[PDB]
Amino acid sequence: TPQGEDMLNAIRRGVKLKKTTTNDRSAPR
Amino acid sequence: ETTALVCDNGSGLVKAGFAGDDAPRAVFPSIVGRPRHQGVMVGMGQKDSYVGDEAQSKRGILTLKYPIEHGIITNWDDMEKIWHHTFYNELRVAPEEHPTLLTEAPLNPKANREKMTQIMFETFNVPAMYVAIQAVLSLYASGRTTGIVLDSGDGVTHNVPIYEGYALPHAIMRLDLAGRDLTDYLMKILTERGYSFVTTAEREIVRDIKEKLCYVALDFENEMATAASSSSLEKSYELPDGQVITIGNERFRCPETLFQPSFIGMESAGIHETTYNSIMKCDIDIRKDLYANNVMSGGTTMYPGIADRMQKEITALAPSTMKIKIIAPPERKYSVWIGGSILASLSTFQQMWITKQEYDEAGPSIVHRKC
Amino acid sequence: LKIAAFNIRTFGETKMSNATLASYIVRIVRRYDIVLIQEVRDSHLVAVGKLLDYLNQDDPNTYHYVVSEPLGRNSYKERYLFLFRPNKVSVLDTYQYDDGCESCGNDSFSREPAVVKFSSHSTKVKEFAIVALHSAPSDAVAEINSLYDVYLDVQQKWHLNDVMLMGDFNADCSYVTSSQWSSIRLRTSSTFQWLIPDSADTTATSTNCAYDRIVVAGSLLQSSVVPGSAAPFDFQAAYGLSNEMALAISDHYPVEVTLT
Ligand SMILES: *[C@@H]1O[C@H](CO)[C@@H](O[C@@H]2O[C@H](CO)[C@@H](O[C@@H]3O[C@H](CO)[C@@H](O)[C@H](O)[C@@H]3O)[C@H](O)[C@H]2NC(C)=O)[C@H](O)[C@H]1NC(C)=O
Ligand SMILES: Nc1ncnc2c1ncn2[C@@H]1O[C@H](COP(=O)(O)OP(=O)(O)OP(=O)(O)O)[C@@H](O)[C@H]1O
Ligand SMILES: [Ca+2]
Ligand SMILES: [Ca+2]
Ligand SMILES: [Mg+2]
Repeated sequence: TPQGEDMLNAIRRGVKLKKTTTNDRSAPR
Repeated sequence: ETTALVCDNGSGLVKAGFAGDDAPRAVFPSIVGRPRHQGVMVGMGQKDSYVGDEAQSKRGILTLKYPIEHGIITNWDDMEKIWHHTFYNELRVAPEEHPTLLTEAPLNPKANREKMTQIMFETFNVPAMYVAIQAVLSLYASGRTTGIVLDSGDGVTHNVPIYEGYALPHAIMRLDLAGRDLTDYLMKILTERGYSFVTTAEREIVRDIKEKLCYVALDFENEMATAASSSSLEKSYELPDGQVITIGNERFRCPETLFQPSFIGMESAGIHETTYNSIMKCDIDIRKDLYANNVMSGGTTMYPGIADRMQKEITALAPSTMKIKIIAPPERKYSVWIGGSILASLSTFQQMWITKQEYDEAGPSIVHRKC
Repeated sequence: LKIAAFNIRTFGETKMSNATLASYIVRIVRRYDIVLIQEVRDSHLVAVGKLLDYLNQDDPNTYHYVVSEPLGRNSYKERYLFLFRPNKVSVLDTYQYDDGCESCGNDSFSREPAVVKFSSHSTKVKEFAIVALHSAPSDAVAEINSLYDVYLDVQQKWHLNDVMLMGDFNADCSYVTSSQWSSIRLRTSSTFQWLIPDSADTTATSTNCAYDRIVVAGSLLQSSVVPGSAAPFDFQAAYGLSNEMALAISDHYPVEVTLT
């Protein structure tokens, strides 16, 4: 893995994404 | 200011957004439509083609193409269209201005992975890109780097085991069955009871029955008995014309097909079996981690009480005293996207991207290595 | 050059699936080089799409179309549909009446009228427009009166005086009494000739009502009209139908006019 173990730890320890609304258009008309 | 892009494209839905949001900016059907007849909408000039969500909304005067089959890209000239629309109309960005992380089916023929790259760098002139395997990202979304994932979207269902962040190719399981199928049967069986599901709007009503009324039975027999004796785990759903109708055992017969492909006549093992089959096909040492790390993702993994059945299924096939743990995060509708956004936003990953120069001086193959 | 306007009760997938009912619609549509079809209840354009399939299954360009998004103030919605023969006429420009803003269309029109700049080399009028209306029965007086503002707009945008205005206006019986004609600038004004008379029966039912209308302004377009060619099209008799059959095609007759 190209710079992997480190990156592997960043994922397990976690990250906090922020709020965007979404126009999910998978409602069936 | 100069933000990365995240684009998870599926059999039925595209999930597109920015790297760092929680939070796809756009979810729209993955269809390209072309006018069957010559003419215009009012105020508007001639249209060559309709992409994504106007494609479905004007279906009837179009011929549609679904460019992604069973998870894999099979029509390249329609898929460019789908990406262009994604870039310029949906996000409203310039591609050359954004690094872009794309997602990919499990067991993606190497050849495809290369097309995606050439098109992004060439048609779209992107500065940086990366391809990640869908299951692998939804696994990150949960906060692990080892585990078993069950992808179940619109056209395909996958069992993908992961160790160290490595997908383990040789042991993947692939059931050629998903939502679209599930919907179909639920149509067939409702039309059996004496119902009309002919119109496009009607054949789309059935789809919301699935998403609102359907659960999985933990025990199927009891559940069949419960519906035949107590006769009151029936719910109701208001069709468009005032007409409401009652729904009974049909509610949980539908999802059950996943465990019994035999309902649509498929000589494939159900999903509990294919998940077991997957595990006892891995390295013996790491299997412990795998039982205690089942992560659920995909549209068709949203049925109230599916995890529970999985929880109480594998117990039967697992060694008698094994630690079966099943994780189905509420946001798992877009678990795959969520993980891509995570990956592409983290200042440590910044190196793993593919450069412009790097594609030019190496080739379309740079992606087998760095991804 | 025959022009027609035709309200087709709940025209949709159910109607087009039925083959008897579809042959007749096609038989009626094929009569015209420009037909406005109203009461299009087709959420995904499948009925529309099915019809054009029938009209263009031999020669690909027998007809081309203009269609609207679904309109209505509230949740009940329908579209206007224009079919024309490209080899006799062409479309220069189309638009939708917006009352002068984004969300003003519904400030006077439940179904925002569609406007079409047709180009006709066969007739005395070279370029003229058609305005389509299917009014709200409970508000026919105002809506029809409002077509006058729409005519002023068509002059302002396209600098055109020659305008056909038509559709199911609900312009009779319960919905527009004699005393109310004076409240409608479209009727009291000298600019407009009303081609379908008041004594006309434009309904397939046992009511005698002049609901569906055809109105013309501008010398060139007025002069082009073949006298006595404006009239309702009684398909029941024309096709020798039973009432029940005629009824299940629609509850209105097309209104037609011929131009030279
Ligand atoms: C398509 O639409 C037409 C027109 O509405 C439908 O035909 C009509 O409906 C049924 C067809 O079975 C007929 O009822 C019959 O009445 C006669 C009385 O003489 C009786 O002998 C039969 O046993 C039956 O009860 C009706 O007459 C017929 N035609 C009308 C009203 O003009 C047709 O069913 C629709 N369906 C299709 C073909 O998709
Ligand atoms: N609440 C719900 N209950 C059941 N099924 C659902 C629910 N919400 C969405 N789905 C199903 O999920 C499917 C879409 O999932 P998804 O978008 O992940 O598939 P995809 O990624 O487009 O295609 P694939 O993943 O198969 O390549 C649809 O079949 C839809 O019915
Ligand atoms: Ca997918
Ligand atoms: Ca009558
Ligand atoms: Mg009268």
